[PDB]
Amino acid sequence: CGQWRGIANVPLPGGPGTESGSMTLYVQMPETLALNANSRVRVRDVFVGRVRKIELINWVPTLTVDVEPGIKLPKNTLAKIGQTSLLGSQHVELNPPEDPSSELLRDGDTIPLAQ
Amino acid sequence: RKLTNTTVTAYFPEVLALYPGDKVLIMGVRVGSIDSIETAGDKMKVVFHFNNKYKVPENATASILNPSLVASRVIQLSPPYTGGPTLRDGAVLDVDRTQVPIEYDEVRN
Amino acid sequence: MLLTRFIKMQLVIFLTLTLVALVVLALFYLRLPTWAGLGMYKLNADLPNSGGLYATANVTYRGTTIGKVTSVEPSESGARVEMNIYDRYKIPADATANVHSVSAVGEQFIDLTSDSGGGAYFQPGDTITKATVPAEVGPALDAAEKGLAVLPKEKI
Amino acid sequence: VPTYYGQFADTGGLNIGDKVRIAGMDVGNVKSMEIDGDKVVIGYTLGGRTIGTESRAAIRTDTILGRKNIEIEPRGSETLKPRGVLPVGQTSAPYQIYDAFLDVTRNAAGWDTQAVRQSL
Amino acid sequence: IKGTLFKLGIFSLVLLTFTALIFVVFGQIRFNRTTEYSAIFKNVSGLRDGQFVRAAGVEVGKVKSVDLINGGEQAEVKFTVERSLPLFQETTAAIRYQDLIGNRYLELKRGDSDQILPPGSTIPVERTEPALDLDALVGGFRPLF
Amino acid sequence: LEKPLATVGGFFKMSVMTGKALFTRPFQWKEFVLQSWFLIRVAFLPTLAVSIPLTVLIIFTLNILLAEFGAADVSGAGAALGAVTQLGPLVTVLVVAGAGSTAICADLGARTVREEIDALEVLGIDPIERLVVPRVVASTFVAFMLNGAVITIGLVGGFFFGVYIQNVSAGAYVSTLTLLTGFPEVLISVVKATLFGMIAGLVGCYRGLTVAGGSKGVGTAVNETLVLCVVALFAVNVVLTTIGVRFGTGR
Amino acid sequence: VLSGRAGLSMDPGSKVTFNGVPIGRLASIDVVEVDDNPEARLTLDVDPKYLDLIPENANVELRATTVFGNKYISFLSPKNPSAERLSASTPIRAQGVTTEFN
Amino acid sequence: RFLDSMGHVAWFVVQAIVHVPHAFRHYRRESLRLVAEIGMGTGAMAVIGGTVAIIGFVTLSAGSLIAIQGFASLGNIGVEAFTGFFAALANIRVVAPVVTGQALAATVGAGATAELGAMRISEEVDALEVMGIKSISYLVSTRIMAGAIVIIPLYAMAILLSFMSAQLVTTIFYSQSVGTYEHYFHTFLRVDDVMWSFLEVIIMSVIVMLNHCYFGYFASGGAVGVGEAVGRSMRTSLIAIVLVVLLASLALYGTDPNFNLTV
Repeated sequence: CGQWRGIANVPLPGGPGTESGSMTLYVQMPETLALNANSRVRVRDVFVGRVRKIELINWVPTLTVDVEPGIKLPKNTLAKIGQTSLLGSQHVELNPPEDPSSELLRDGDTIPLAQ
Repeated sequence: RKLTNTTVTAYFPEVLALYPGDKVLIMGVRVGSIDSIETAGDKMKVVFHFNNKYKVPENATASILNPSLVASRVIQLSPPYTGGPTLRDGAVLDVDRTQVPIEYDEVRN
Repeated sequence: MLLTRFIKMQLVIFLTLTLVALVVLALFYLRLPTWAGLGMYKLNADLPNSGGLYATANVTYRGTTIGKVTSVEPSESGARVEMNIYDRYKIPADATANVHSVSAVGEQFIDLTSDSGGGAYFQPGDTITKATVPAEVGPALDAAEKGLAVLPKEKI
Repeated sequence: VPTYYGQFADTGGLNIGDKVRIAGMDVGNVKSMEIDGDKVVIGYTLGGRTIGTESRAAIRTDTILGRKNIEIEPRGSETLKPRGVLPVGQTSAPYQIYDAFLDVTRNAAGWDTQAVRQSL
Repeated sequence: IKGTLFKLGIFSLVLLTFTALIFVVFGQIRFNRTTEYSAIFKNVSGLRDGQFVRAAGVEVGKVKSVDLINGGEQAEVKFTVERSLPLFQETTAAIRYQDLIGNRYLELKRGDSDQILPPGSTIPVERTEPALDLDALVGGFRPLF
Repeated sequence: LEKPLATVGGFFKMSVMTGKALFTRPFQWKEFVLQSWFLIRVAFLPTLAVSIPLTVLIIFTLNILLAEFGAADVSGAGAALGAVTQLGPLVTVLVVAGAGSTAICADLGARTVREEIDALEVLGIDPIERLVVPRVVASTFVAFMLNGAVITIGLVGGFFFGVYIQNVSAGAYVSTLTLLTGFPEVLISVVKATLFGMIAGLVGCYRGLTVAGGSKGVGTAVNETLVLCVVALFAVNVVLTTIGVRFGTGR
Repeated sequence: VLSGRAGLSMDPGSKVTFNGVPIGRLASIDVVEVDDNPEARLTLDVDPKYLDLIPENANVELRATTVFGNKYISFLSPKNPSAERLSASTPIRAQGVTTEFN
Repeated sequence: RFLDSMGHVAWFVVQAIVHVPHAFRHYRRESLRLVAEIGMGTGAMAVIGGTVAIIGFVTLSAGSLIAIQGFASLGNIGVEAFTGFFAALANIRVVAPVVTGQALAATVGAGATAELGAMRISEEVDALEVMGIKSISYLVSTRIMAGAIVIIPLYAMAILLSFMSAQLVTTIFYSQSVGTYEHYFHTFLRVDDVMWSFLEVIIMSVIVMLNHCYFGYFASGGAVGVGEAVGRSMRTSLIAIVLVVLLASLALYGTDPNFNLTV
């Protein structure tokens, strides 16, 4: 009731990131470009996740992202909010950098504002 | 509907997405419609009509326009009437005084 | 039995209404002679690439429709297009089959272009070998991105 | 509500019911478009607001799909009475997107591109 | 009739709950305590009432009203911002496209200063900017072409 | 033309007397409750059984056409639009005229042929206030609630079908519902539902009170009730649709 | 079909074409960790009528239809086609994916 | 109970179907009378045109609704020349079959249910059985044959009037050009869709006639019970028509949507 943000911002069931073993990440974006929850998280342009909450903490938007199990992401992954099509939706790309690191993003890890 | 308006024949090099019954405009205001479109040699002969209330200069230039991305193409008589000789009934417009839209294929090419 | 001549009037008026409705729907609304191919001869064309052309797409002569595409099927050298054209339209034998797109959302079609606009005419069952296809959007976007990304912005 | 008027050289694809806005916010609609000789008289309403006799009316493209609307910039201290007509010299027509595509494509189609590359 | 009364009451309660949920979903009704701010724009470019106010892209309020000021020269926009979100002295505002159809929204950037803007203030036109204004862009290509 | 005009005048007079009794004489809570529950129980399961496959069919058609168009991210938008402006009111029209209007006409015809109307009349009781008014109010209430339920169930079923069958995006569905739908659409839907319920109740009651008795009177009365309700509700729906699209959300 | 990236507006149901003519449809897209690097793997359900027509050396491009539309998988005949014809056991690769508007 | 009820309706439909050749070879005059009655209505509804007029009005209303809402929404977005094509894909696919089915259900099905219930109450079914005449073959099979004969002209008129209403509303009330509407309509309409819709409608009409004749043949409770029979038959007809159209559209266009715009 108090946190009601509309029918677009309610976490929906099904799809990638909802099955058991899906990992949860926090992405501190500078600006979300009017992104909605239940948007697609894409690794290599493949729909492999869903963004759960877009809460704003201390005036920096932090996204809660659920990604399906079996995807390895280096701790220095680059997160980037982009547009899927001109007359269409938006998405969050999680692409590895040009120098991926050995350590991997675990459950509960955070992608800082620098990335 | 005959003899209540003025009918003009115009020859074009290409008539794409223009159909009989499409609107004729003056300065963006509907003044008539298009009667028929038939091939004449290497040209396309389009017979249209505009209401006899309005007057059109004898040296008018009928240009086919595509108003937006998806719309109905219209024949617009570009120079609005300010006096002088007027476009009489049964006049023929050749290719030298007609225009066509740019087309999307030409833009891509 | 029966034949009250009031039921007969209903039967005949219903039959007349049925015939009128069926004829009007088949001629002026569905165009059954065009769908079947009445008064139309078959033509063929060879394309280096389909260009997105599909079946039932219009066949045009300088933009005015004179037929419909019946089938588009892949081949070894490109695509083979079979179309039906009304017998009242005679096209020159030196024409080209240009695949075109009406707008930026779609609606492909094929235009038969003849600069001469005269001479020998194609016969039914023939094939047009000279064809062209528009530049694809993907190559144009790639070319734009490459040609813009190479410019040294710091030097600008 | 009172109906005001304006003089335009071309409707620019404007339709009845298209918005009329001042400083970006909607104030009225378009009611009529009549051919009066060399000009097009476009009637509109301002929703009870007052604009000066020196206001500027501009037909403009709002969206890429082809929606047009009128923008008003009020000027002057005199008040325009109802059924007032703005001068043709205080009104302007838009540059159509299809005009832009026509211009750029017809100009680029005549270029001798090899000569341009050689010159650069 | 007691059982019939109970059954009718329950069924009507559920179906009116569905009808009210329809109204809440398609009327953009929010139930959060807000604060009323104001901002001055040289041009709002199609901003309406009820459109969203987003702080760094995250929705935090709704637009209350827009009204002309300075004789139609400027437009003052009165909007709402979530009470938990404090604006600041350098907190700037902008009007951003939502899609290519014509829907807009208000966008608030925090700025740099830590001086809290008191509630009910006004953001001056010095740090407010309009949207794309597509007609200006299309007409600017004319001299080049 | 004289006989249809006289019947229309009689219907208008009966509706006027119904309104006068509604706004003047005390309301019947018991009969209103009973008729509301009866109309709910006779037109609740058919309502869902007609709405769910119809909305699934419309969502399937919309999704395939949009996917061929290429713009399948706006599948929610149209999904909401029709479901608020046409599917809700039209499913209400069908299942009300078929079930509730016919049930009311049959019940009042049964009371008429059994001389219960005359039994009421000899005790000085006006039939209209005691019977017709609660029936019409119940019909309007039921039509309103059923329209709301139809819209909600249709939207949810369309979402589930599209996402779990045609592999459309859930976010592109739930975030585009409000793109072409707002307060004008839900308001015109509510107005349509209330008017349809009122008209259906009025026609059902009027035909039930003027049943011809005999052996085929009640069946003919119910058939004519259904046909009149269908035609009148479709005409009213067309008029209200024009009025509602005049105050459209996109404009 | 293996590629570096799948491409935006490429979802199951996207047409697969040979010489521009549709011959099938895309079935699924997955992410495969090839040499410690994610790559897009596309599963195409194609009618086996046209398999005899497509050479093994066909070029695969994840081109785009229009500016607004979605992408499609295109197969093209190379300059020197191989006499062998492709099947379910022949691994294939995508020459390039068209650049996104981003 | 439930299984026995299903067996009862299964026996009724089997008995009605198997007696169609007997009715065709022995009850030609009854079939012609029923065809005239269905095509020109009966009772007080036969003076306004009967089933033809009701079908026409309801289909005109549906086509008007499609054209109005489509043109409004597409003009608000901006791409309003597609309305024509859109209208076609609204009529053939989902609107015209279902609406024509519901109107046919109402008119013809309720009339048949009322007639059969009246005969059951008036003991004319018993009168038929007394003369050694197959009651079900004489009534239900003849009704089914008349309905199958009459559905095709009715649905053709319904399709024609829906198309005409959509075209007139778009190109006269909204003043769109007739050329653009006709081009998009005749370009994005497939006659295959119309033929498969006709088959859907024939199947739906046979099912509706079976259901209504079943409800009218086993009526009980005097003249009061005929009304309840009509109501139940109408509810069942609604459900059956919607289910039939849904299943047929799912089967026909499940894999090939039979529509192409882009490359």
